[PDB]
Amino acid sequence: RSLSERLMQ
Amino acid sequence: RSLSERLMQ
Amino acid sequence: GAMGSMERASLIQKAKLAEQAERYEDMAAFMKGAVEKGEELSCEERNLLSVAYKNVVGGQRAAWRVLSSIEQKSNESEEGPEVREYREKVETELQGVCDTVLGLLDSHLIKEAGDAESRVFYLKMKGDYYRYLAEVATDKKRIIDSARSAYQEAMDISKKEMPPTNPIRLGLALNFSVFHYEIANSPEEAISLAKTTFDEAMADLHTLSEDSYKDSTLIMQLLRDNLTLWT
Amino acid sequence: GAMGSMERASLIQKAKLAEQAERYEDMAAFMKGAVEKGEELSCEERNLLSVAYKNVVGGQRAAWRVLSSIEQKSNESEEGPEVREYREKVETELQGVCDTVLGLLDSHLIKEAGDAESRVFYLKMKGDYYRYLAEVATDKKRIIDSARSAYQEAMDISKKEMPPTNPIRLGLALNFSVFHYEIANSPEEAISLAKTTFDEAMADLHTLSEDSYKDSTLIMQLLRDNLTLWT
Ligand SMILES: N=C(N)c1cc(-c2ccccc2)c(-c2cn(CCN)cn2)s1
Ligand SMILES: N=C(N)c1cc(-c2ccccc2)c(-c2cn(CCN)cn2)s1
Ligand SMILES: [Cl-]
Ligand SMILES: [Cl-]
Ligand SMILES: [Mg+2]
Ligand SMILES: [Mg+2]
Repeated sequence: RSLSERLMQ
Repeated sequence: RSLSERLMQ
Repeated sequence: GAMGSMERASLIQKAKLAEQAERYEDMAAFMKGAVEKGEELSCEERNLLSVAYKNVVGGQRAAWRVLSSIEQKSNESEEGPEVREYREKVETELQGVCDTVLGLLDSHLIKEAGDAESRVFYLKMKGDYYRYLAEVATDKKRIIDSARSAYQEAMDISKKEMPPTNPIRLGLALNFSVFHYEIANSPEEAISLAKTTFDEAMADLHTLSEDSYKDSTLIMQLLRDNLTLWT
Repeated sequence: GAMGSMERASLIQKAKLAEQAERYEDMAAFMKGAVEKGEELSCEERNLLSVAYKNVVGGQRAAWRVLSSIEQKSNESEEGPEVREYREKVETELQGVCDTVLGLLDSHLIKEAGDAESRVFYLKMKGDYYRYLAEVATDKKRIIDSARSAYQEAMDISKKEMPPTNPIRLGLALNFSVFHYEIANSPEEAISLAKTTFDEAMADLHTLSEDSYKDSTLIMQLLRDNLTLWT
């Protein structure tokens, strides 16, 4: 499954 | 912190 | 709203505490209460709002996918209504969260957002939550077009008003490319958008400080990872 | 109860689905509904009940510890009431979950449990949820004694009715040793109990099948890990 935008770590 | 009983995996 | 009696600043403080405690439903309730105070949100506050609801809906989406897979297996295979009922329960909850977020954007975050960094952020969010609705829709066509329309408006503003390395612009393009691949049955459009986004960002990295470079390249890596999966 | 209209078997099925979907609040609600049907629980059902509530209360305990640490740091240091208020909110929720579990045990799971494997399981659970109440209590003395009393009754039955390798007996002794170390300020009693439990189980392993050996030794490893931390 494609990767979407992640929250800033 | 002490380890307590775990759920069966 | 149950947060109507709490000060805006206290809601923001408690949202940050909830994040630290990994209490994302609480975090989302606090941030909804803050939005409902009627004032615009700062950059940090917009990201708190997104973190909270992304975590809530992310757990719902993961659960829905597990249950949908079990349901699909059961329909090949011995039967009862329970798997469908429980998948429907989780689905309805997920739709409710998406409707809540969309409602906050429509009342009245988007209409008051004039700067590119707020307006693009909220329009991207609108696309994202319509996309999550589309994932479970089966009706589906209009939900898909609502996601597309929000992403397209965000893209048009982002290309005019932000540099190609801006992290909101990058995250928008990333998520629109996921929309094309996973929702709109347009893998070629997904690949083209990811490639053009990556290449235009690469060419603008030289303008950035070390900290901005780290932020932008982290998102670019997701574009690259998807391109590797898609090709 | 909101689960009053659902069949017992459907509640159990949905609890298993909720577990697969990592939806532990739903799992706990389904299992509470199953308990409230008034029938005794099978071994598998008792473990579903425990898994569900252990996950719910475990998240609450982790959040409470984060917030309590922030609160303690703030009271050395610039101030507002928000950290205390939010710690109190999480605490009250946690107490509510513990009270719910204790209420199920008292109405009427324990009184109908006659076999050692059910009665020890439920009395251990009673000790555990009083222990979780004790973790946040500041009143504390009577809660501590309620945990102690439940664990002691469970221990007395377990020593008479179960072999030393029985996993319920082992988990009970493990958790009673944690009670002694972390709640009752009795580290020596904790160490003694863990040592005696481990050694008596070791000596009974020869009687077990391969699968029972794996189950018992897994729990014994936790006794050993605690002894390493405590000495
Ligand atoms: N408490 C959190 N999770 C977050 C806090 C912030 C933050 C925002 C502004 C100032 C200080 C912190 C976040 C942020 C920033 N951006 C944009 C650059 N990509 C994305 N997220 S996220
Ligand atoms: N769906 C789950 N999580 C669980 C299912 C079972 C289970 C119980 C009986 C039969 C088949 C499965 C569990 C179990 C068993 N015991 C006791 C041995 N230590 C501990 N837990 S746990
Ligand atoms: Cl259901
Ligand atoms: Cl609060
Ligand atoms: Mg005010
Ligand atoms: Mg019936």
